[PDB]
Amino acid sequence: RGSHMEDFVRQCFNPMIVELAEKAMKEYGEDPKIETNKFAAICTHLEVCFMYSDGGSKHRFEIIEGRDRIMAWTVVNSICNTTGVEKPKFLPDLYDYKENRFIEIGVTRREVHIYYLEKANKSEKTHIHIFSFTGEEMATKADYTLDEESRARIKTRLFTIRQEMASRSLWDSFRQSE
Ligand SMILES: O=C1CCCN1CC[C@H](C[C@@H](C[C@@H](CCN1CCCC1=O)N1CCCC1=O)N1CCCC1=O)N1C=CCC1=O
Ligand SMILES: O=C(NCCS(=O)(=O)c1ccccc1)c1nc([C@@H]2CCCN2C(=O)c2c(Cl)cncc2Cl)[nH]c(=O)c1O
Ligand SMILES: [Mn+2]
Ligand SMILES: [Mn+2]
Repeated sequence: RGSHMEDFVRQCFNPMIVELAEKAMKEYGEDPKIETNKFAAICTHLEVCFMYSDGGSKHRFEIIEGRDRIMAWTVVNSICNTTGVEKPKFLPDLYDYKENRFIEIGVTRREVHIYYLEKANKSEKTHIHIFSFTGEEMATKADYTLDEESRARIKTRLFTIRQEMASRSLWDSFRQSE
């Protein structure tokens, strides 16, 4: 059963993002051919995590998202046992070597405030940064980490994904899926 959303994902995101999203869904026991909206969301989150890590200086961020669970956790302990930060309960997405904190990246299609709150309850010390498909963002203590231009490019890319879906009439199904 092959959907339009699946072919759009593979044409919209680069093959390394796609393959990484596929590996993650197989690990949760989910199928990219069926839960195709979640497939698209995971790719999007992945690309945002990678654009974010590219926004700073050369080796400012450690990328924790996109690894297998065991290795991601191994890099968390090394960071913790080197910096003195406490171990998060849940796997974060990045580590900021400059500000010395873990970052949880969020990408939501609903209002930014609602999603921020839910993500907080699911780690007090981990910094949180949410991006919307409409162009909004909210970060912990109003500290947005990156400069304006790096965040702006992420928001542009998110709004382009939104248009590409709507042009194909997959947006509304994608928006009401979350
Ligand atoms: O430069 C570009 C333009 C678009 C594609 N691309 C590759 C560079 C990175 C991905 C990552 C990929 C990679 C880094 C290289 N490694 C190390 C482990 C195995 C592997 O693939 N991963 C995968 C998950 C953990 C991690 O860091 N990056 C960031 C560093 C260079 C690179 O390829 N990136 C940044 C923009 C989107 C994107 O994919
Ligand atoms: O890393 C993550 N999960 C594994 C580590 S965790 O400790 O289980 C973990 C669990 C929740 C939050 C953070 C870490 C992670 N998960 C989510 C959501 C909720 C859980 C399932 N889920 C997804 O399948 C998903 C989605 Cl909806 C969008 N984009 C990527 C992914 Cl994976 N949202 C993220 O923002 C994210 O970073
Ligand atoms: Mn993650
Ligand atoms: Mn995340």
